[PDB]
Amino acid sequence: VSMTKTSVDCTMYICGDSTECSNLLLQYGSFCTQLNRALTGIAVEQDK
Amino acid sequence: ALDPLSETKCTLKSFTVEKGIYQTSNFRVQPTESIVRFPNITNLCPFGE
Repeated sequence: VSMTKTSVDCTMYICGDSTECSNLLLQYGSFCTQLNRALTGIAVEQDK
Repeated sequence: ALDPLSETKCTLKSFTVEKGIYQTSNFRVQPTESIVRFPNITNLCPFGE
């Protein structure tokens, strides 16, 4: 019924503790923001 | 960065905040100071001698 709720941060996972790397991640736009909303919706549906 | 309420508008890209829980960011504690630990300075080659 319930599946393990996992929210992965694409800011830390892609670039560990790096600001300049994060600047390169911002070049890809919402890919980070979109992948977070997908795992967030999973965590909400598992609660539903 | 003014208020946590305003962080919701910037994450959702909307000036209207609907009722509910929203994750607007992920906090991370930055390092306070740099730690340097190196091996003993002995076992040199005696250039001074």
